[PDB]
Amino acid sequence: ANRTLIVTTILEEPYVMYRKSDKPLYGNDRFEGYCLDLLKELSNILGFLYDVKLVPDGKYGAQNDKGEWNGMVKELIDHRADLAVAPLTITYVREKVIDFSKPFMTLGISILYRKGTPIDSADDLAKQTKIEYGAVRDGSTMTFFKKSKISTYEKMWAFMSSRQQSALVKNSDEGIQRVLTTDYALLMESTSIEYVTQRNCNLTQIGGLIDSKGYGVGTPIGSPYRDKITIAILQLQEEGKLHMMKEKWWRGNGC
Amino acid sequence: RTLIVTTILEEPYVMYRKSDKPLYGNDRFEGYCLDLLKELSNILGFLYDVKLVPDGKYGAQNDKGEWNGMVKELIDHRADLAVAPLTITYVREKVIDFSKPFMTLGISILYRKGTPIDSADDLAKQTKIEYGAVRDGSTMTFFKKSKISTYEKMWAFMSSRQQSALVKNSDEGIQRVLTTDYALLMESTSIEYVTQRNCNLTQIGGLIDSKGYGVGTPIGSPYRDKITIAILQLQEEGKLHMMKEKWWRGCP
Ligand SMILES: CCC[C@@H]1CN[C@H](C(=O)O)[C@H]1c1cccc(C(=O)O)c1
Ligand SMILES: CCC[C@@H]1CN[C@H](C(=O)O)[C@H]1c1cccc(C(=O)O)c1
Ligand SMILES: [Cl-]
Ligand SMILES: [Cl-]
Ligand SMILES: [Cl-]
Ligand SMILES: [Cl-]
Repeated sequence: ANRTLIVTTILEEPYVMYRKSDKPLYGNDRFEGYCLDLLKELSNILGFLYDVKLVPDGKYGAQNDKGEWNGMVKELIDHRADLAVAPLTITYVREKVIDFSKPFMTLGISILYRKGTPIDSADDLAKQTKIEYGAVRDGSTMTFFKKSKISTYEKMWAFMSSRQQSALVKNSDEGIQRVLTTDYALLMESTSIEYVTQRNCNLTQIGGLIDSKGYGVGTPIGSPYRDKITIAILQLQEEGKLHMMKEKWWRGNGC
Repeated sequence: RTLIVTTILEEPYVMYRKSDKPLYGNDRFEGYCLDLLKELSNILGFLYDVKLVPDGKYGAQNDKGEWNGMVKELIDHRADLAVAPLTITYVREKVIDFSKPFMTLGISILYRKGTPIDSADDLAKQTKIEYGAVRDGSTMTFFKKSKISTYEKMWAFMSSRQQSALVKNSDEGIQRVLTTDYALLMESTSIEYVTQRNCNLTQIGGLIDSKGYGVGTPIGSPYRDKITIAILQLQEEGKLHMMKEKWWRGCP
């Protein structure tokens, strides 16, 4: 009797969302989105049953000063989940404590800002002070700036952290609202930017990607599923299914 | 002990260093992958001996299912590591353990500048301009199996007339582009390398799929995860990007 895998995930549009329904929904049927479609495709290739559970603390995964982890990462470390199927960024510190699959998405930091401005790059942002710019506090983008030894990015981190980190935002949602309302440019993961620009015709991605990273399925260290999940991901990649899935959930109504 | 690294001669990843005197050992070679190997060695603290794969192949299966190239060196435990632009594919990942990718890339089009061709679709709608790919390589496999209508049509063209539109390898493909009316579909890293050095040529459109290059290790290697963690370190330090710019920089 094959065991049902527990899948930890997080509410995050368009990866995982409650489905709209005129009757109560139960189990996996409660949810829809990119990561649900991904799960269905993985399950079809590998032949496993699964149980989607929202991570209780609603976090991706970071460690405090005591080395203790939270979020989906912690669920995996503690073996309360078999897989984390979510847009979990593959980072050095996370890869040390869990086994990531190969990336099902590749992306990077870029800029979300208004159209029709003199800004065309990170360097354009860096050499001025009138247009405020920043990032989500304590996220992947912030870490990149905090740790970069590139002159242009060091100067941007200095600006970002000045005035008691006023230029930083709490999370991606508040950042996007800030762009929409005030004169503010948001540095963030490009996936998030694409989703927004598809839906907000007055905003745009500026410059290219300034680094590179992927999203991977998380599994516990020593997981017997990680290598199989990787091979399934590569199969979906080569057959063009990941690309199709991304387009399905990202594409807006046109601008 | 010293790790044996299998690799392959391929510009600008691995090249014989130019010298007025004989060179020996690792000092014989230079390129992006040697720079990568240096950085990995610095982080993980291993010594290494670089050895060109005898058959000068990346890794594919013959009709009897036998593997060749760097992949085979790994399967047979004749090398600890493959540090080369080894494309992470479904069939290869089944028989060796790949690191996370140190480069991400995709299929694109190499062609002459200034033409009305702007996408694969523009090629597929016509037959005057020949187009194809390297026979039996990664690009071909994508077309061979795609169920996108436009790519299905292109594969039928490529495979027609005794595969006249296919080429033996990337180098001959590139020559075919420079001398005749021919568009080559291939890995974008190769296209970027060429177009930095030949202002006659350009990339058409964007990437029509996605894939990475990974360090290869034999299945079960304890180095795979350590190498992956080192790659993520270099990625986050911005070092991989730096190394790419160094070796690719050379047109309007
Ligand atoms: C909307 C997608 C959330 C993304 C999905 N991947 C990131 C993660 O795995 O932690 C989330 C994250 C958290 C906080 C800040 C950023 C950022 O872009 O600078 C990203
Ligand atoms: C110049 C670098 C050779 C690349 C490096 N990565 C590929 C590999 O690992 O097999 C090589 C390869 C072999 C045959 C055809 C193609 C293609 O682009 O369609 C690529
Ligand atoms: Cl739940
Ligand atoms: Cl991996
Ligand atoms: Cl040699
Ligand atoms: Cl091959």
